[PDB]
Amino acid sequence: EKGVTKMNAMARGGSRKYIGSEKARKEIIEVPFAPLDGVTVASEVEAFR
Amino acid sequence: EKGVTKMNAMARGGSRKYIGSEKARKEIIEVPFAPLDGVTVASEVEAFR
Amino acid sequence: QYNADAYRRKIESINSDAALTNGAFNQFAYGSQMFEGKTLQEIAESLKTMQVKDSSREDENGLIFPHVTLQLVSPTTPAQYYGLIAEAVKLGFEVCPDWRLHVGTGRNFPACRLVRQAEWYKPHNEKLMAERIAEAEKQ
Amino acid sequence: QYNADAYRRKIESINSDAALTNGAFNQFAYGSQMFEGKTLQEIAESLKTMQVKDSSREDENGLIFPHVTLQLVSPTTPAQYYGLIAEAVKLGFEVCPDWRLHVGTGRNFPACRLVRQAEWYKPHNEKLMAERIAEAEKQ
Amino acid sequence: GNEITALAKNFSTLWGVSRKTGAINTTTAVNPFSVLATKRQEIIDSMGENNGFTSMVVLCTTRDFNAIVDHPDVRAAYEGRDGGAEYLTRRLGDAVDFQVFTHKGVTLVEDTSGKLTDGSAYMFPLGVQDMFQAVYAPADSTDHVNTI
Amino acid sequence: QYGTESQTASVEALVQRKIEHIQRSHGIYIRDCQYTALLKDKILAEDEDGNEITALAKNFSTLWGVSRKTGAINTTTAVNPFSVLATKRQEIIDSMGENNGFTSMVVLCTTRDFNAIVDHPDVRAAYEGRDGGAEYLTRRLGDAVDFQVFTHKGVTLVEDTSGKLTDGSAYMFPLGVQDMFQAVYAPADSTDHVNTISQGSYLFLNAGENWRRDVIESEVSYACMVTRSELICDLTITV
Amino acid sequence: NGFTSMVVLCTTRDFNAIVDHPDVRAAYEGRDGGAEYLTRRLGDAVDFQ
Amino acid sequence: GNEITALAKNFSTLWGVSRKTGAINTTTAVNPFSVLATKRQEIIDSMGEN
Amino acid sequence: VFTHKGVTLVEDTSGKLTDGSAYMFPLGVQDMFQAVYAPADSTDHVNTI
Repeated sequence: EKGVTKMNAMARGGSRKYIGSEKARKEIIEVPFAPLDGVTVASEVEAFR
Repeated sequence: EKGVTKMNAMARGGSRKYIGSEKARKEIIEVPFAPLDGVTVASEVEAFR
Repeated sequence: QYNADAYRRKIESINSDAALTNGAFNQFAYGSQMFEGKTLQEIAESLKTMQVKDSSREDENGLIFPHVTLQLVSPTTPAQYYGLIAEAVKLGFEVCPDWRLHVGTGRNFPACRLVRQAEWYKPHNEKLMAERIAEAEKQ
Repeated sequence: QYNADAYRRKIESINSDAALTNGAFNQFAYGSQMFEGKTLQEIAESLKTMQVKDSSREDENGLIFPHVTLQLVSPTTPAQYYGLIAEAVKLGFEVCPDWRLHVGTGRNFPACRLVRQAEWYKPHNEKLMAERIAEAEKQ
Repeated sequence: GNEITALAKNFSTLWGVSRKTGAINTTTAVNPFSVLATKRQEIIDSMGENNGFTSMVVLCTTRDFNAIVDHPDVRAAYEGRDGGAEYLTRRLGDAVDFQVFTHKGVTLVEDTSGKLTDGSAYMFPLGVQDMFQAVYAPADSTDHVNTI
Repeated sequence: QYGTESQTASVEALVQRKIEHIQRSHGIYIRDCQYTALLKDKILAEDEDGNEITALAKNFSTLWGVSRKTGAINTTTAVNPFSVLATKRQEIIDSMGENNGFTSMVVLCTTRDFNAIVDHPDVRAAYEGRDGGAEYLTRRLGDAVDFQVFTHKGVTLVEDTSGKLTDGSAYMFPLGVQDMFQAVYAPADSTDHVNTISQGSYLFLNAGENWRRDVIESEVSYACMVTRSELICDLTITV
Repeated sequence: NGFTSMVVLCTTRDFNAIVDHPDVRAAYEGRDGGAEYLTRRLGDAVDFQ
Repeated sequence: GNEITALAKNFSTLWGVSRKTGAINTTTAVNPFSVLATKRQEIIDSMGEN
Repeated sequence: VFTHKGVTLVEDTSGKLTDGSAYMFPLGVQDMFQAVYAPADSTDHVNTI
């Protein structure tokens, strides 16, 4: 989003440094979990090669 | 029948890791055998060793 | 076989009224040999009422097709190629109105498909079909 | 300037008798807008006796040039392009016999150069030249 | 085979945006690329700040690709060029074999995987930063929890 | 901890991200400055609330006493839009003087305006009926971005898809004229970085000023300049 | 619906007789070398139609 | 005193749920508690098995 | 090379063919053209591949 790293402005030489942060759109979701564990090794070298 | 897609979403962490199928339609056949041994390795054609 | 629509339905489709709307039945008049020692008017007249030739697996000399396509080859100046198009249309040899039917032999891109006149094709086609059917029946 | 062969020799070369043999004096009739809401016969009639247009640094609307070149652009089906060529030649709009003069705008390769009729170009060109010379003299 | 609403979060609801629509009847005489360019312009108007993108692609199936290309307005254009080996995608990949066509600013791309329903194409810009993101979460073990 | 010496695994990633973010923001700022200079003829100076600082927002048409040309093209009307651009090409040509060395007549505009003008009845016959492509000098030189170029009658249209231009604003200006567009960087706001040649965009790591965190401080001082502002011809397009 | 194509495998006689039909003769004559992935992917190794 | 929309998240639009409403004017007549009772039944139906 | 009517002309510029001698023959027919190498003329290189 425009504004969070928007240095812009013109400030003033000597003081009043803009500490731009926060107010950023951010949603946290849960990553779906999908197992493909369906398997049954018979010998397969125990998959140990 | 009508679509096959493995690796579904599946819940994370402690959950059911389905490693086998229960409701399906399976068939068993015997795979034919076919040797072609017709050959005679000459004493010179034993460079395989 | 034995005139079982091989010369009754084939010729009917060759003359037809929708064979012009559809493709098929196209005769190619390329360059090189077609221009050796011939005038533009002479070539245009010869193009009209020009039956098919060899290498045609379908009907060999199967009468006069309703569409003749003249294209531009390497030994053909654009004066010659555009010469025939203007000369032919003068003697009533109008061009096909379907833009999809203006194609060449893949390469040699410039190709114009010219539709023959009805009198120059359909009477002769019908007469040839009747004669061929009679000759096949007399056997 | 002031009609010092700028309209006496220029128009003489525009009509001429060797301007057909040489190149130059070519009007381009591209596609897109030239086909919007017009029939083939209407477009062919409009092509005849069609004076020049803007962006011509030489003479702007400098009368009717002896050569009109119609080419194939992207928004133009081959039925439309070959439609004009057959329609125009029917009303006496013969094609240029010089193969070197059949060129387009570099790209859009298919281009046919059509030579206008003498009556449709030379009388009007002479009349316009005379009127322009008279108007320049009256100043 | 039923969607989990507790995990199938929609996209143009989570942020608060909405996709565009379109309609391309290749049987009609209107140029399909006119509509494609109009939607491209509408998409460009919706970027604004950075608006730096590599290309404008339209992901279509073989049937849709050939129906759009074989339009009377586009045929000649396709026959003359057909890409002419002067396309961004054809020069970037140069190994994958699929139909491409750049015309009026939008790059037609043919998807041959069977994942797209016929009569459904999706315009979207390539190169827009952080427009498409994906991530791999850790395992479901107590030793790979809080582990990269 | 200044791990740019033994930068084994994670330095070249976290550091790369940090600078790729900081310089991205500074580039956004600099693009804003350049576009404000070219479109509005003024130095971009603003307050936190977005109110222009008049002490620094020095206009360019008064700092040199020159006036931009102005024009208007209506696409709906029957007059050829390139005929208008042909005349105002000469108006800029005359004001160039006797040191004319321009490369191209850029008429940089927006996508909507580009499409509207190229779709004019007089223009489409040449845009569709030609546009040879890979022949325009700009297209051959760049060849690394998606922008439409149309060089008709000397005028070289260029569609701008960066979203910094409001619709109906075509800004015609020569390209390649020496010392017509100038830019300047300035040093930092430190006693160490005073009377020192500007090093571009600055960046510092402030640790001891606070205790709740450690602060990275970036400081860029930049200003563009259009000296010969009598050659830019702002236009208005109605569609 | 995961099908890539819809192939109709035939012989030389069948192919040459099914495409020379009047309703498809012109379409075959005016065809393009970019037919599909078959002529592209499997090209330069098998000379088929 | 201006809301930060990046932090002020409405609960209804957060949980994918909606809230109930009501409308009562006690100045005219009738017993307002009927609407309250109906809302009570709606809420307890919403809780259901609890 | 000129592939006309199935016939595939191939000009040979190796100078081993006398003029007016065109030799038509199928290509790819299995076990139609065969070649054989033989061992040397030494006692060491006899009964050796």
